[PDB]
Amino acid sequence: FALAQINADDEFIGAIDKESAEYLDEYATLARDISNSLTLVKAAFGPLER
Amino acid sequence: MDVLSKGSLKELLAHLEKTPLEEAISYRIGTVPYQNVLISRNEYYNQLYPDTTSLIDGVSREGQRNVNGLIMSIISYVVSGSGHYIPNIGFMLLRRSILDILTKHDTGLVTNNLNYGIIARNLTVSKMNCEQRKRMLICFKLLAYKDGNQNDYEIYLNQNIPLKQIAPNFIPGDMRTVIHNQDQLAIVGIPAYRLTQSTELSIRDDNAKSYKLGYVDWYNSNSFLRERSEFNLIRLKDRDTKYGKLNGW
Amino acid sequence: MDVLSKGSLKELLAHLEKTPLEEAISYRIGTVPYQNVLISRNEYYNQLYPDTTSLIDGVSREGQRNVNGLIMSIISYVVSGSGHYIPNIGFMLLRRSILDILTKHDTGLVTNNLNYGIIARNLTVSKMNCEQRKRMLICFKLLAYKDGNQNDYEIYLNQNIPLKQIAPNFIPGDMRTVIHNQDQLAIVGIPAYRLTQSTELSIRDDNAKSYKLGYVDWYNSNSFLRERSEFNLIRL
Amino acid sequence: ANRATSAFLDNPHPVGVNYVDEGSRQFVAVAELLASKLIDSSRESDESNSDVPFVQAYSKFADDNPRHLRVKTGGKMANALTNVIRSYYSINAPAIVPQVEIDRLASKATVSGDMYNSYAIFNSVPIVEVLSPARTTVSIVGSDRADVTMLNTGAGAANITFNFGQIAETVILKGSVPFQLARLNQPMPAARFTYKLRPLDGPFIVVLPVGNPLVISATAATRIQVPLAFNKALVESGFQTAMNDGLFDIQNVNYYSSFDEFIISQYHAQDGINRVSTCVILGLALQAYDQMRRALPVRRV
Amino acid sequence: ANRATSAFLDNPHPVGVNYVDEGSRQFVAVAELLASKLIDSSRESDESNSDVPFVQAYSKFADDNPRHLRVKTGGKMANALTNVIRSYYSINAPAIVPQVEIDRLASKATVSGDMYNSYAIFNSVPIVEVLSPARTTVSIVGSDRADVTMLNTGAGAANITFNFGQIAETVILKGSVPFQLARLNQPMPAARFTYKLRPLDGPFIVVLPVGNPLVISATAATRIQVPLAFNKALVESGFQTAMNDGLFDIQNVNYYSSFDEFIISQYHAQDGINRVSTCVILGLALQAYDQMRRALPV
Amino acid sequence: ANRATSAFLDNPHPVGVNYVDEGSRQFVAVAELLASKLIDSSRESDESNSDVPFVQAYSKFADDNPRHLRVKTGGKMANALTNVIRSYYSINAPAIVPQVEIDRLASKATVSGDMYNSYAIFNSVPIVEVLSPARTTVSIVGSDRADVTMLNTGAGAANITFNFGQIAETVILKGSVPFQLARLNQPMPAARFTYKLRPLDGPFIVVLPVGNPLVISATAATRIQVPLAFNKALVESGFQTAMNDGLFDIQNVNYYSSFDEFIISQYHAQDGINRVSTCVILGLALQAYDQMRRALPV
Repeated sequence: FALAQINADDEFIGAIDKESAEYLDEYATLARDISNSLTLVKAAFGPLER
Repeated sequence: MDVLSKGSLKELLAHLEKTPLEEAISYRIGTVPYQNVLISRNEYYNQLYPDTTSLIDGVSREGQRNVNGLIMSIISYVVSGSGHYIPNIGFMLLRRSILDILTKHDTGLVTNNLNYGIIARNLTVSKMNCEQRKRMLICFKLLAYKDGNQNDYEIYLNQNIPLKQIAPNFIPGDMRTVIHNQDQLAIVGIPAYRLTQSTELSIRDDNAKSYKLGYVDWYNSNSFLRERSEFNLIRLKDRDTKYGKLNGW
Repeated sequence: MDVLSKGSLKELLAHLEKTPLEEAISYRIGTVPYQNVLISRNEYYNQLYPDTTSLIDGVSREGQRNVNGLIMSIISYVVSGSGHYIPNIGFMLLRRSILDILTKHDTGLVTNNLNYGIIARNLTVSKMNCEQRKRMLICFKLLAYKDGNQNDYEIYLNQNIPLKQIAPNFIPGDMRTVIHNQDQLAIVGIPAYRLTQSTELSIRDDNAKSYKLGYVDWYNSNSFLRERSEFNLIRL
Repeated sequence: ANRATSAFLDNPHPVGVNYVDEGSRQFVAVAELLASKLIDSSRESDESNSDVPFVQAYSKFADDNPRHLRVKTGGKMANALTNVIRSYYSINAPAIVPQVEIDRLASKATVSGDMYNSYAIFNSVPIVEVLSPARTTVSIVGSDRADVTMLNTGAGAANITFNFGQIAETVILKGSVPFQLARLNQPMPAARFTYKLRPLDGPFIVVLPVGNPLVISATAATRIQVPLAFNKALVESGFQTAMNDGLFDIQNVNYYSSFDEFIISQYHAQDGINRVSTCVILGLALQAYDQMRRALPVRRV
Repeated sequence: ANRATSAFLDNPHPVGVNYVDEGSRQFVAVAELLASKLIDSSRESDESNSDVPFVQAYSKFADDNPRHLRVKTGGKMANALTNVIRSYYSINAPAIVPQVEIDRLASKATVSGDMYNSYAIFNSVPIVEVLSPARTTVSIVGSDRADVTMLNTGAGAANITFNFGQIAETVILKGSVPFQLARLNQPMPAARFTYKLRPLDGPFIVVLPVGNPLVISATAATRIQVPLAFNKALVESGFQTAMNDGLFDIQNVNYYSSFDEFIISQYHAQDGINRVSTCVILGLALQAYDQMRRALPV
Repeated sequence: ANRATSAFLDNPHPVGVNYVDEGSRQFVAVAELLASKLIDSSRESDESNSDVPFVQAYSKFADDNPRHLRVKTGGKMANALTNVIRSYYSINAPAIVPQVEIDRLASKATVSGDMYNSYAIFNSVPIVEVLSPARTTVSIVGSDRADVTMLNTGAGAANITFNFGQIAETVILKGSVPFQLARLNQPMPAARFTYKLRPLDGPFIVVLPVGNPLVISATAATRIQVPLAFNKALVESGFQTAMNDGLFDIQNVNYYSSFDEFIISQYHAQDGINRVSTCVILGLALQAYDQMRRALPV
């Protein structure tokens, strides 16, 4: 009944959404950090025994 | 698909109670059961792929009109998901449940002369997997108890050592044995491994993967029943209860 | 690479003045031309691909030590970027630039008694494109005017109508014709957008494509590597 | 005495009796519609220099996003379509496609499996028999345009009976020289170059004078009900592709030079009304096969 | 022994060796794309009662505005398209259009020059040779449907050897009357109307009985890799127009009824795989030529 | 007419039709990957002085910690791998392993069971039949290198027919003395030591002169699609271990000297294409069996 209207016009520059494009890109940096951290811990600590 | 998703003996036996015999019949012409054919598998080879058709498949096949064919079509339904083409069965039989056909004397079918070795060869047993063989042994045991040929069931089991080891342990007349069974009889289900959409070579394998991928789609469809989220919406008859019992037994 | 990049008559003639005859010829034996061979093109066909080796393939081939072999080597260098294997040319001719061999009498080489029809047949003029045809005719005109054989050059052009249409418009002795010439002779060059790193069917087409693809990298990374060798040395 | 018949009309092999239901026809119609998008998307991808339209269309057709190394062939939809095509051609075909797969594939698009929406014209000349007298020689060559060369060595003029069947609608006859032709027990008209005949009128008698041979060229037009998506050009190409790939190499089957000759031959047989319905579904399936294989080439030379 | 061969397979003239690189192939693809837009724009101009759509399409194709007093040749693209067609047919063609013109015209649109992403079926029947004994007369008529007429005047039955080459994929062989045909060193089967054969598995022998002549009709199909935009209907129309327009009037060349005969004849040369790619590019150029000339008649 | 055949090509027994689905193929690939790490753990145990690398890898493989009390067997994975191998060899062998266990074992690693992403070269020489006249004696010996010894005792020279099948890609023939081999209906070539043949072309005729015996050595190469993790050296070692361990001891089967002979024999059956796929999966399992049993011998 009270359905608001979403404009979302100023978000797009032509057919490109800058905020969405930039937000997707920072996951590539996160992927690099995950592999870097995992390998460094494996080399520093080796097999773990409890 | 629904029959192949039954994991426990209780769930499978309950499904055979609800399902009428008409679902075991196919009404489609199919082709001859045993025939060497050349099939097309273009994902792997350019040359046509040789294979042999069998009764245990997801497709209709021609079946004999006698009681032997009717029993075989029931077993093929349980282990493969599709039955056979047996023309002009009376309406009385078609409305009866599968369990009633296998475990009741009210139906006019005579099964006393059934030979388990011949049936196991026709419904090729060297080709079935472990879960399919367990389902077949359930059907054989139900027929033996209704017929009184429990000794013939034991002699057959003693002639085949691997079948005796994996033979399900239950009494067709006691429900307490069914509840205690821990056997797993799910041909199709949610796969722990990664399941892709690629084709398979053999007719049995390609047909089985069609059921496997179909169940996953059926799992995520709206027809699937989620107990943990909609248990109050279920009818009292179909709700999961500890005291649920089969008719008689 | 440098010779194929020149796109004007002025630039081509200037380059030939600065380039010794050593660059035209090669020291690799190669293979005999005019051979029906089967080569491997796995991009397209599983079977081997037929082709015929020629002097304009871009790969060194064996050549004779007569005057014709030296001229054919020069023309191949201009149109394909690689010359032929002429054994033991001698230091006297190697130091001379290509233009002096073509347009001077001090080289000690008798370039008269040269048949342009025979040379054109050996160079497979029917297989070369417009730019390669234009470059070949430039060499012919320079040779003809130096030896006073302008009539034989005109006779050759009359017999070959397709070559007469695209004949160069310069006169070897006049500088005004060179500066005002508007011919385009660039086989390779930096292209707008890019070109796919894919093979071609013919020996000539694939070798020509390898020159175009490597021109961009050669353009950027040649000045320093050449300078390192050029420093502390005397030019031939 | 002597009897001559067309080569392509002899011994039509039985066709398949499977995948002829409403659900199966929807599967064939969906395959044709999605294969058409596959070709169109590939053309658009080339123009726009991006594989997104093709990847998006292939995902709908094959229910998977392709990997770089794995060859793209169409997945389950291609596998089902190829085997169903074999089942239509002959009874001996295995027919090994489950009903669950057919139902799932038919649900991809909202299209109807209507094989009687429109018609098509099939120009293959049926000559059931040409009966000739003892001293005359008759040879029948060709299917799209049948050239009947008849030579009268006998002493007098001979009468040769033509039987074009009853399925064809219009048959046009042309001769090297003007000739005489009329229906059974009817006056012979003047010699004319061209005759327009209704094949249902009856056996036709032609007069062969003594001397130079007379060659009669024949052309026929038959109208058969086909879906509105039917395209004869695409069906013929798919028929050739299926024949070359070896989908029709079944034992005890007849091989035809065109889908035109196939559908007419099955029409000119007992229970031919039922055979044509199956052959029409095979035609649309072959149309889907051609579009899908052209967009996804596998064979290399 | 007598030898009979197909007319269209005799002496295939060498094809041109120019304008087959990646840059030139992109030019042909661009020409086809722009020609298609030219035809579409003219139809839209007729429908909407405005010349605006046609002006835009002609401006891109010809790099100039249409004028009422001037004639619509098609611009420099029309001249280049005609010249490349001439060079493709024969190696004796001038091949005059420079590279700078080819590159400048390929940059108008962005289409890949791939010529191997699809295939087409060409229904021409290659009959390399039909060896016949004495007293037996063999005649081969036709290319799309080859009718072979044989009769023997000798006392006994004769053996006729058929060679269909090694390029065609399948050959369907229909006779007027049932006849026996078998491969070399194989038993002869019962007489039957039709035969399906792979031309690769050696020569075939047909038993010819004494009496009435036996007429055998042949149909073949061959798959050749072609671009996606290939259209046999348009290519065949362009082939006839170019022949009518004198684009193929070059000395020491052969002429063919249709394009499929041309592509199969060049395929069956000593090294035919060389010419198939050049012939395929010629086909796409003819498709562009047909669309452009129908929109801009001269 | 005397007909001589290779010993290993006769009576190929049926192979199992189980554990060939996607889930089962992933199980075998997981077993190969985890058995490889088990072997490598021994070397990583030597660089240090601890057994933690081996204990860590065993727990992943066997779902249980190693104990000094009992002999390290391999846990549930060892039993599954052993039983699956038996089902591959013969159709009479039971399919004991449940699919639920296989699915659980397949989730240990994230490998994909694609068995058609590479190829391998198999050197077994298929000689289907060697046909000789009455006076000649022909003996075929060996599989990897076929030594065919032929002696002619008649007055005149003899023609011997060689049939190498229709599966092998290339066959190289080397004779003790120069000999003449030509295909059927082709002129005899001069005497040469070495002949290179493509088996698909046709049967070959060999001329046997009267006198000293002639011995021909044949070597064949066949390409069969295999997984990328295929190691022919490891597969052959596992085959010998499985044969010694009694995994193949089952009634109504045929025994072979090497996996080279086994796969070629199955390929040359009536419907050998479907057998090769199962045989390849057996080889990958045998490769895992070799690595695992060497680390954990019983």
